[PDB]
Amino acid sequence: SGFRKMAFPSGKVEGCMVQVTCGTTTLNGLWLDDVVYCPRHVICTSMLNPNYEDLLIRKSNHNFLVQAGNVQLRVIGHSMQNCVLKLKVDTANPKTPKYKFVRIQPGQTFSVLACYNGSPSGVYQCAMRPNFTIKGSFLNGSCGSVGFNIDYDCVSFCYMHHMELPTGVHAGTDLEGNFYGPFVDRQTAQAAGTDTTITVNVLAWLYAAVINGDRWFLNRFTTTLNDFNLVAMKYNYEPLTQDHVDILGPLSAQTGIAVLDMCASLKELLQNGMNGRTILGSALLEDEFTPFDVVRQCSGVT
Amino acid sequence: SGFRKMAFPSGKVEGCMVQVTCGTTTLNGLWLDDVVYCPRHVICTSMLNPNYEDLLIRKSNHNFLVQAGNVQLRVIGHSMQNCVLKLKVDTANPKTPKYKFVRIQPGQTFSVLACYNGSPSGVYQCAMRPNFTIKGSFLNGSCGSVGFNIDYDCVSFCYMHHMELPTGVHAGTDLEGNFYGPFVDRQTAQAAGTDTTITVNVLAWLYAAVINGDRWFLNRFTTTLNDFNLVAMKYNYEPLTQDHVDILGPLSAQTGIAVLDMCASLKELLQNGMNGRTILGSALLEDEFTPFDVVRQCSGVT
Ligand SMILES: *C(=O)c1ccc2[nH]ccc2c1
Ligand SMILES: *C(=O)c1ccc2[nH]ccc2c1
Repeated sequence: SGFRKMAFPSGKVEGCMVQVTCGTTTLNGLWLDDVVYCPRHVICTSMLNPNYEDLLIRKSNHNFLVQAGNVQLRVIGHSMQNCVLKLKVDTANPKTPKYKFVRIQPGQTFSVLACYNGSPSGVYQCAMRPNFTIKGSFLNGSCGSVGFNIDYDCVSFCYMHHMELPTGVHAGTDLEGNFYGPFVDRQTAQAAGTDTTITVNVLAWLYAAVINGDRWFLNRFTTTLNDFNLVAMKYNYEPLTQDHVDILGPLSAQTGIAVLDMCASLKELLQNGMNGRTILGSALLEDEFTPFDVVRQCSGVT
Repeated sequence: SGFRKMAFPSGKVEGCMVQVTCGTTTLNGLWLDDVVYCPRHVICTSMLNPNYEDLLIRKSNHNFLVQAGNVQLRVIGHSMQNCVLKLKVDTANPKTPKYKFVRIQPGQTFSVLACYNGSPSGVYQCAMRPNFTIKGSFLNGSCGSVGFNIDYDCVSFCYMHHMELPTGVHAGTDLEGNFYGPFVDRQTAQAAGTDTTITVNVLAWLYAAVINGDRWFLNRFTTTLNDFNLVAMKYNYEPLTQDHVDILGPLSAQTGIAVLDMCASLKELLQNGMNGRTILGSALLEDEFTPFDVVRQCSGVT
């Protein structure tokens, strides 16, 4: 029993975190096999409209100081891939896990290993919001921290941290260096666009709550998908699709509550609020747990 | 910016997790140097009033199967220490970190590495509640999962998981095998006692919110410690002491808001509610972040 924001164990990623320094800029890099990946912003200096192709042509291998704990790694090649740099080093990381570089969808979750000066500091769960930002926790020095999921000892890296936007939310790239969302690694007035609530995730979390014994929000009503989606639009929730209904199939069967029956509960919660009650220790409707997250953590017993 | 429930990186603990099997019971153990620590419940069978001294006298070393990944560890000694067992093995764990066994106080937080069959599954933050339970997330097979904090590469182990109580909350021991709270490792009608809210933690989290730009709950008023404590009693909050005020000193100085000024905000929130607003993404007053947790995660800039 219980339900927590639960990250994947971070050990496989900790053994890949290094420090990259170019001039007076220090940030984090990811060392896999004989390559270190880091944000190309490490080659910036005193910001408005940098030409990174020029900045990189002017660098030499010896300009990049890479430190893995107390060992310096000799850089033997450098190249740019979109908004990341690839620093080839003379030593393969003996701790490299099985890994993949995946790009995630908005509404999916991942674990973040926040690092500073190449040293891991903390681990937490994040979701990619519909507007392609993440609500992270990052301070100065966090550039190059990574996001990931783990499946049967394979690490799927999905996020490298770059910047903080004016509202305090965060933006970054996949490990191919392509930004999530309409953001750029330079100084502009860019801001997060309007966001929405991830409906399928809210429904998954109501299922988690039922599995854990919170039932007060259930009711005898069932709604249609079309009628529910009319309510979702009013409250800035994303539309629910039949694929979403299908994905919720296992949790629906385990609790015996049809997906469209739970939707009638969600409509009532949106229209009435909670009237002073809580669900899984929260007084708001939580949207940062996917159906997979609920299945991973919650009992399987039907 | 940002504020998340952030665990310590779990790698140093993952390398210590093993599987202990005695008969048809399997659970987790912690392998440090040449000793494996696990709940003594592993020697139970088909529960009401076990005499563990008798159960252990009837065991031999060969009855305990210890597996570290795909390597079996040969047990060469066994002994009981309160509610844990100490299984001496013929091999020191080459991955043992610097460590200490500490016992924590109610109101303090730690990270939990949830494990199953000796394999780590997830990591999350927990607080020891005033009634000595934890609100964890654990399924069958989780016995022997551990709680810990990390400080300059030293792991302070503070919790080993034993059981789930009827309300779904959890109880366990320190690594000396002494239970937190009035609980026992046998079948009884034991239940969690009445709980309270951890006032100093709520104040720390309001400071986190100020540091992160949420200011709507601030006001021009200051209260006395005695008058605040009258309000705390009414709302089932713990009393605030001068030591608590002192501990909040650094956060008070960083934000420029005196502790007793913030207390006037907390009184108003308790008496009026939030009127539809949120603080750090929550619609309730959060009490599972200590002042140390806030300092660890939040900007230091005054
Ligand atoms: C770190 O990767 C970083 C710092 C500041 C920035 N501004 C635009 C992109 C970045 C990246
Ligand atoms: C596991 O350590 C465990 C399972 C069930 C129990 N009942 C009382 C104590 C325990 C411990």
